[PDB]
Amino acid sequence: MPNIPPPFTAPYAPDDAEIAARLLPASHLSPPQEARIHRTATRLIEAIRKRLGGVEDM
Amino acid sequence: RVIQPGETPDGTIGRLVKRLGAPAVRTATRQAMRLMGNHFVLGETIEQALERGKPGQ
Repeated sequence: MPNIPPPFTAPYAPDDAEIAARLLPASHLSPPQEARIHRTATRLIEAIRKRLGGVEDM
Repeated sequence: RVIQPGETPDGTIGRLVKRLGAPAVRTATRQAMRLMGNHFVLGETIEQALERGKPGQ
């Protein structure tokens, strides 16, 4: 029911700093969020570093 | 003993675990075991080493 959007036409190459100015604050996470992330990610990498692998290994 | 979780990784092994992860350290330890078992003739006493390194050959 809403309108079909106009043809896509966002600016091609805007300034990185202006984008970083919005992305940096918004990426903030509480200590318990970061702690879960840290643990999950550490476990995944430990598993990665444990087969016969990939192109990268070759 | 009983190992409590969340232990700060210290020592040569702890620092190794923080760097490579516990699974790689286990894998590195098993390789060290093949090296120690194949390339050294060892015992608590010389009699045990010598018995171990025996081959009428």
